[PDB]
Amino acid sequence: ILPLIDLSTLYNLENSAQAGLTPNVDFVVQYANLYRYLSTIAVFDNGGSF
Amino acid sequence: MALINPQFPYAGPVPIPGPAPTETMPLLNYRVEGRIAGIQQARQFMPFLQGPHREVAEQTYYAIGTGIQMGQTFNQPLINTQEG
Repeated sequence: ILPLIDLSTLYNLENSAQAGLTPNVDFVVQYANLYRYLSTIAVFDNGGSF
Repeated sequence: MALINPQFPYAGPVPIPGPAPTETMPLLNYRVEGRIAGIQQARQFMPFLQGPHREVAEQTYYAIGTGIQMGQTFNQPLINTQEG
């Protein structure tokens, strides 16, 4: 007896790295299709300074 | 259910800037075919037994026999000659 939808669905953790930031301009990171995002975590590595 | 102000009425909504109309329309997400992978085993070495248990223990018995029954040397009474 198997929850067939629950076993065919994945639950993933992935990280990325975006660059090319400009002061006082909106940097946009787009969410992709087919994914149902549960949490976003953004880390601002400001050139070796946090 | 608002009441119309007759001294300062207003009209319907006017056009405003819009949010680039194709960017509010999604794609229909395209499922490929899938498979529950592997050849499944038929049985599992379970950590618990799958049968019933008993709450109390009952005493069991088995029959035994006695032995060859012998005769006896009785102490025999006296004769009833009107004293007894």
